Amino acid sequence: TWPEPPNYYEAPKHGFKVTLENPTFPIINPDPNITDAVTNMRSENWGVVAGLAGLGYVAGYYFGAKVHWAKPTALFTSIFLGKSGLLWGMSDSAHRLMGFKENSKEVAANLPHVMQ
Amino acid sequence: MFFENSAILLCALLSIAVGYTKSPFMSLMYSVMLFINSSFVLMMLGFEFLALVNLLVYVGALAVLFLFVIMLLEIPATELRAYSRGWSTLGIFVFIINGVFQITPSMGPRGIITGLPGAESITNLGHALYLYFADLLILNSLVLTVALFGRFAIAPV
Amino acid sequence: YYTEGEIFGTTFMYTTNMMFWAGIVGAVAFRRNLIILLLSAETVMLACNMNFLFTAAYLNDITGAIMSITITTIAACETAIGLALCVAYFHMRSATDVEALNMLK
Amino acid sequence: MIVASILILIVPVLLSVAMFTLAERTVMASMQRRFGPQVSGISGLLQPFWDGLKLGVKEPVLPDSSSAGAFAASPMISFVLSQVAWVGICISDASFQGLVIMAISSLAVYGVMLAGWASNSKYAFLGCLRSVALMVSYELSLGAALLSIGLFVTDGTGMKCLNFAEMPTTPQYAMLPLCLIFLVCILAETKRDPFDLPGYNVEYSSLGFALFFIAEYANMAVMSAIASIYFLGGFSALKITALFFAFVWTRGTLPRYRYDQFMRLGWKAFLPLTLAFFALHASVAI
Amino acid sequence: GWNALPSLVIITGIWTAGLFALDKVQMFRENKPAWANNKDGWQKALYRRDWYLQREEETLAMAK
Amino acid sequence: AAAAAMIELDLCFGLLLLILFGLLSLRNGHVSLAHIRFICQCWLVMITPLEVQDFALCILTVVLLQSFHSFEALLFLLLAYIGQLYMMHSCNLVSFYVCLEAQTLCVVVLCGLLARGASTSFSVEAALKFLLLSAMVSGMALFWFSAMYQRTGSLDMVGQETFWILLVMLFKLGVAPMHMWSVDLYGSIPKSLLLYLSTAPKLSLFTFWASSWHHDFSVGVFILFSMFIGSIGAYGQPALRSLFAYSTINEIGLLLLAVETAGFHTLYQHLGIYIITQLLLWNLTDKRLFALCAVSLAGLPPFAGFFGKAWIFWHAMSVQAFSLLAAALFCTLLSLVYYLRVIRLFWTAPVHTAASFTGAPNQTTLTSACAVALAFAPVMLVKPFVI
Amino acid sequence: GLIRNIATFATAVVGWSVGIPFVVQARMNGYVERNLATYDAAQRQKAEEAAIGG
Amino acid sequence: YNAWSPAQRYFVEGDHVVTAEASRTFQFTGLDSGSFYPYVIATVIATAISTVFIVAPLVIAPSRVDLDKSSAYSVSFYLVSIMYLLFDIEIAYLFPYAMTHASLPMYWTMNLFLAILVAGFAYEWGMGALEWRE
Amino acid sequence: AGMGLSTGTARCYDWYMDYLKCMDERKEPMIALRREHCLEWLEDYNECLHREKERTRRQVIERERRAQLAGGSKPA
Ligand SMILES: CCCCCCCCCCCCCCCCCC(=O)O[C@@H](COC(=O)CCCCCCCCCCCCCCC)COP(=O)(O)OC[C@H](O)CO
Ligand SMILES: COC1=C(OC)C(=O)C(C/C=C(\C)CC/C=C(\C)CC/C=C(\C)CC/C=C(\C)CCC=C(C)C)=C(C)C1=O
Repeated sequence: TWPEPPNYYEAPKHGFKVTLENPTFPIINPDPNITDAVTNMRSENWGVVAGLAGLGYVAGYYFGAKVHWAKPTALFTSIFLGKSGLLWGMSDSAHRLMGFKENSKEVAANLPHVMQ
Repeated sequence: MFFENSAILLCALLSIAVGYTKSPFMSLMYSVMLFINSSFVLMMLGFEFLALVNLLVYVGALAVLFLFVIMLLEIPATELRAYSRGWSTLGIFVFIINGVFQITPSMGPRGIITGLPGAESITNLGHALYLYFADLLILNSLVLTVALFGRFAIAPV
Repeated sequence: YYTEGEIFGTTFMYTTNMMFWAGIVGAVAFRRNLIILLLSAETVMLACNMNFLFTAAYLNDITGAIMSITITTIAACETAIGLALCVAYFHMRSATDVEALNMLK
Repeated sequence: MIVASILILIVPVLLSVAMFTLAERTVMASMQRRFGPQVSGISGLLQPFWDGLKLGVKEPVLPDSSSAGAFAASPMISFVLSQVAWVGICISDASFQGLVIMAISSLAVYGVMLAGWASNSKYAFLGCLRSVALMVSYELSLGAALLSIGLFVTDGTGMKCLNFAEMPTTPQYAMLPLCLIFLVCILAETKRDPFDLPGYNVEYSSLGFALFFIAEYANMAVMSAIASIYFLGGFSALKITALFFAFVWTRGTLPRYRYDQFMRLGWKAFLPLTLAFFALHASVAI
Repeated sequence: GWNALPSLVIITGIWTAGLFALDKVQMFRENKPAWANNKDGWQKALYRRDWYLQREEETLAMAK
Repeated sequence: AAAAAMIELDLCFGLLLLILFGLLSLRNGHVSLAHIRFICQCWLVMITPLEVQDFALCILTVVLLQSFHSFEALLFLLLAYIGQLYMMHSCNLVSFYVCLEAQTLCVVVLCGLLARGASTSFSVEAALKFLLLSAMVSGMALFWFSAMYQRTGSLDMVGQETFWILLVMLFKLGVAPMHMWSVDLYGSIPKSLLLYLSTAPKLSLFTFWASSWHHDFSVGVFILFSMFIGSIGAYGQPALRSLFAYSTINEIGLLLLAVETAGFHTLYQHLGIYIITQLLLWNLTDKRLFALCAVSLAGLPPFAGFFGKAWIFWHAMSVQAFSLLAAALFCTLLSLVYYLRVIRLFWTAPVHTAASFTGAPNQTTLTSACAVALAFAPVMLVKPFVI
Repeated sequence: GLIRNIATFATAVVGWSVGIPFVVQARMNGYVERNLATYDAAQRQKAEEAAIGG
Repeated sequence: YNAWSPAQRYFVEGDHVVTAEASRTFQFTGLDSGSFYPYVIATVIATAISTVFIVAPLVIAPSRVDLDKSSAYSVSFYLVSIMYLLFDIEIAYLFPYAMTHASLPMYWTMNLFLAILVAGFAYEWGMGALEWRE
Repeated sequence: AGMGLSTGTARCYDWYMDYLKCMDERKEPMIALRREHCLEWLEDYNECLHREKERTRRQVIERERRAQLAGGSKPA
C-alpha cells in the first residue's frame, strides 16, 4: 500500500548469469579481482595460452600468405586465440579461488598466515 | 471519463483507417495520428518515458523513412485499378469475425479486467536493463548491427 | 455490476484486439502495396507493445517494459530492411511492371 | 486556470517573435554601417506589425494542382509544435522535460516534408529533402548532448531527472566544448548561417507564410531557452537576448557551407565528439 | 548602433513582464513556489494523501 | 561475480576485433578473405559449449562457411549463428522471440545481398515475400505471448496459448500448409543459402523443442498435410528446385511424426543423416553422385537414409500410431517415383564435368567425397547409438 | 472536396466514439450474466455434494 | 479522470469529496502531479489560432482568378534516414543508463554496448560511406 | 523476470513462490501428477492475479440489491 522509500544510490549486487551452486571446496576468496585471478593461475593454463598463440601464429601465417599479408595476419590470429585462452585460464583460476573447483594447491599458497 | 475512453477507442479506428484509404500519403498520416494517440494512451497507464520513446522512434524516425520512400516511389495510380478493383470480401469477413466479434480473444475465458495505472521508475528500468537483462541488451545491439551492415550492403548502386 | 476501472480495462483489451486484427488483415484485404503492408505490420507491433505495457502496469512487473523496448528495436530494424528491399525491387522491375510494388493485384 | 496560463504564455511569445525579427534586421544593419527599419513607426517600432497586417490582407494563393489539406496543414503543424514546445518549457513539471522538448522538436520535421510533398514545384521537392537531412543529422548530436547533460542532474530526493527546476543555477564550466557544439547544433536546426543553403515555402503566401516564420523564430527562442537552462545556469530575459544577438552576429560575419560539407561535419565531427564526451562524462560520474 | 538598442531593450522588457505575469498566475493556481519541482512516487503519494485529507477536514468541518 | 560469463565477453571481444581486422584487410584491396574465414571459424569454435547438439551446430557452421566469400556475408552468418546457438538455451519466450527475429533478419539480408545475374530480382522478390510472411507470424507470437503473460503473471510456457506458439514453430520449419515461403525461396535464391537454410535452423529449433517445450495438443493434421502435399508436389513439379522443396516438406513431415510419438532419438538420427545428405546435395559438381543422394533420400535399404526412416517407423509402430504411420508408408511409396526420376536424369546419361580455368580446381571435392561415405555409417547406425 | 472530407472524418470519429461503447457494454453484460449462471451452477453442485456426501 | 473507489480516495467517505474532485482546479501539487495535461490544451488552443490565421485572408483580401497564378514557379537520404533511425534507438537505450546512479558493472556493460555501436559506425566510416560525394 | 516495476518484486510474486515451493516439495515422477496436489496454492495465486471470486461475490450482492429494489419498493 504505502511503498518502500526508494534508495536511489544503492544498486543491487547482481551478475546477469547466476551459478545456482554452493561451492563444494574451501573458499579462499568469494570475489577475486583480475590481479587475484592472474596471480594464482596454474602453469597448465599458461601452457595452453602459449600453445594457442603459437598455433594462431602459424595458421595466420599460412592464411595471410595467400594475399601476401602473412605477418600481420599471423600477429592478429595469435593475439585472437591467445586472449581466448587467457580468458579461459583466468576463469579457471577464479573458480578455484571461489571454491567451485578443487583448490588444494591454491589453499596452501594464498593464505601465508593461514597456511596450516 | 468520456474523453479518455474515446481516445482509447480512436486507436482501433485509425488502425482500420490506415488500410481503408487509397492514398499512400493518407495511410502514413493515419499511422502518424495513431502513434501520437497511442503515446498519449500509454501515458494513461503511468508510463512517461516509454511513451516518449514511442513518439521519438516511430513518428520521429521511421515515418520519415516511410514518407521518403512513398514520395520517391509513388506515381499516382489510385485511379489505375486501386479504385477500379475494390477489395476482398473474404478478408473483410475474416476481420469482422476475428476483430469485431472476437471469437478468439486474448483474455480467453475472462471477459472483464480492471485497468490499473502504473508508476514507471526509470531507476528500476536502468537496473533491469543493465544488470538483470544484460545479455538481451547485447543481443539487441547485435540485431542493430545486423540492420546497419545489412542496409549498407543492400543499398542500390 | 461493474466499475469504471473495469470499463476502462475491458475497453483497452477490446481496442487492442481489434487493432491486432486490423493490422494483420486490413491492408491485405484492401489490396494495398508493400509499403502499406509494412505500415500495417507496424500497427501489429504497436498493438502487442500496448498489451505488454498494460500488463506490466497491471501486474507491477518489469518484463513488459523490457519486451516493449525489444519490440521497438526489432520492428524498426525489420521495417528499414524491408523498405530498402522494396526500393531495390522497384528499381529492378519498373521497366516491365509499372505496378511493381503491388503483389495483391 | 490552465487555459488562462497558456494564453498568458502565448502573448509574449508572439510579441517577442515580432521584436526578434525587427531586432535581427536592425542589428544586421548596424554591423553593415547602415540603419535598418526606422521610418515605419517611431524608431521603426511598427514594422513587424505592418508586415503581419500586410500579409493579412494579402491574397492567399491556393494552387489548383496540389493537395489542399496537406498544403494548409504544414505551417499549422509548424506553428502548433512551436507553441506546444514553449508550453513544455514553462507550464510543465515533468520528470523528463528535456526529453519531452527533444521529442517535440523531432516532430518539427513534418512541416518541411509536408510542404515538400504538397506543392508541385521541382526544386521544392529537391530542397525539402536537403533541409530534412540537415535537421535529422544534427538531432543526434543534440540527443547525445542531452545524454551528457543528464548524467549530473539530480533532485533533492536523489532521483535523476531532466526537470528544469532541478538544474543548477551556475554555468557549467566543465562542458564548454559541448556548449559550443550545442550552439552550432541550434544554428543547424533553425537552418541559419552557415547552414542556410536549403526554399520549401516557395509556394506559400500571406498568413501561411507568416505562420512559417513565426514558427521558425519561436523555435529559435525555444532552443535559446534550452541552451540557457542547460549551460548558462538558468532561463532569463537577458540570456535570451544575448544568445539571439550572438546568432545574428554569426549570421552577419560568415558564409555558408555546401550540402555535403555540413553533412560531413555533422556525421564525422559533431556526433563522434558528443559520443566521446558522453563516455568521458560517464567515466567521471562513477 | 543606436537604432538597434530599442528593439533589444523591448525584447528584454517583454520577457520580463510576461514571465512576471505568468509567475503570478501560476502562483495563484498552485499556492506554493515549488510546484515545478520533480516529484517521484513517494512525493506524489504524499500530495494525493494531503489533498484527500484536506477534503475530509472540509467535510467534517461542515457538521458542527 | 562475472567470472562465470567469460565466454560471453569473449564472444563480444572477438566480434569487436574481427570487424576491425576485416576493415584493415579491405583497405589493402584484398579480393579474397580466407584469413577472415579462418578467424570466423576459430570464433565459432571458441564460443560453443561442450554439449553434443551445440558442437553439432558448430561443426556444421564451420563446414558451411567455406561456401561464402564476402566479409558482410560472413558477419551475417556469425550473427545468425548467435541466434541459432542461444535459441537452444532459451527457457522463455523473450529470448525465443529475439533469437528467431535475429535469424529472420539475417536470412532476409543474405537473400538480398548474394544474388547475381538475371536471377537478382527473383531472389529479392522471394526475400520480400518471406519478410512479409515472417512479420505476421512474429506478430502472432508476440500477441499470444502477451496473452499468456497476462493470464499467468509469469514466464511459464503453460496453458492454451501454447497452441499458437506451436504454430509459430511449425511456420519456421516450413510445415505444410504454411510451406509456400520455402517453396518460393527454393526457386530463386542461390545454392549456398539453400544449403544453409535446409540444415542449421531445423537443428536449432528442434533442439529447443527437445530441451524446453511441452504442449497439450497434437500436430497430426500438419503431419498429414506435410507428407501428402510434399510427396504429390514433388511428383508433379518438373523444376528440380521445386522437387527438392517439396521433398523437404515430406521429410519435415516425417520428423514431425518422430516428434509426435515422442522418442527424439529417431528424430536426431534422421536429422543427422538428412543434414549430411544436404551437405552432399548442394555442393555437387559430378552429377553421378546425384544418384547416391536419390537412393539415400528414397530410403533404399543399404544406405543410411533407410536407417533414418526405419527407426522413425519402428518407434511409431511401438506406441501404435497406426493411421499416421500408414499415411507415412503411402507417401514413402510415392517418393520413390521422383527419386527414380532423379536417377534417370543424372545417372543414365553421358558424363560431362567441366574443368576449372581460373584456378580453384573442383574446390569442394573433399567434402562431397567425404559425405558420400554415408554407405559406411550404417554399421554404426544399427547399434543402440543415437540414444 | 476538403470540407466534405473534414466533415466525413468528424462524423466517423463521433459515430465511433458513441457507437462502440454500446458494443463493449453489451459484451460486458453478457459476461456478467454467464458468470452469474456459473456461480449458481457451482452452488447447486455444492449443495448436491453436501446432500449425498454427508 | 476522477477516482472511482473508496481505496483510491484514501478511505474518505461522503459526497463532498466526489463533487470536489470532479470540479477541481488543475494543480501540480494536488491530484495532478506530472500530468502532461497542459500539452493537450496547448495543442487545441494553438490549432484554433492557426486555423483563424488560415481562414481570415479568404474574407478580407482581394482575389483574381488566373490560370498562371495557380501553376508551378539520390540514395544519400536513405543512408541518413536509416542511420538516424538506428542511432536514435541506441540513444533511447542509453537514456535509462544516464538516469540511474550506475555502479561499475553497469558502466562496463554500457561501454560494451557503446563499443558495438562505434565499431559498426567505424566500419561504415572506413568503407567511405560517410563521404557524401553521391 | 519477477522484478517489480516500481517495487522490488511484483505484487503476486510471493504467491507464485508458494506455488513453486509446493511443486518443489512433491515427489511424484510427473509434473502433471505433482500439479494435482498443489491446486490450492495455484488457486490462491490466480485469486491474487485477477480477483475473479471477489468480483463474483460483488456481482452476487449487486444482483440481490437490484432484486430488493424492483420487487420491493415498499412505501412508509
Ligand atoms: C584484445 C582483447 C584482449 C582481452 C583480454 C585482456 C583484457 C582483460 C579482460 C577484461 C577484464 C577481465 C574480465 C572480467 C573481469 C571480471 C572479474 C571481476 O570481478 O571484476 C570486476 C567485475 O566488474 C566488471 O567489470 C564486470 C564486467 C561486466 C560485463 C557485462 C557484459 C558481459 C557480456 C554480456 C554479453 C551478452 C551475450 C551476447 C550474446 C547473446 C570487479 O572486481 P571485484 O569484484 O574484485 O571489484 C569489486 C568492485 O566493488 C566492483 O565490483
Ligand atoms: C531578414 O529577416 C526577415 C525576414 O526574412 C526571413 C522577413 O521575412 C521579415 C518579414 C516577415 C514578418 C515580420 C512576418 C512574421 C511575423 C509576424 C506575422 C508578427 C507576429 C505578431 C503578432 C501575432 C502580434 C501582432 C498582433 C497584434 C498586436 C494584434 C492586433 C489587434 C488589434 C489592434 C485589435 C522580417 C521582418 C525579417 O527580418
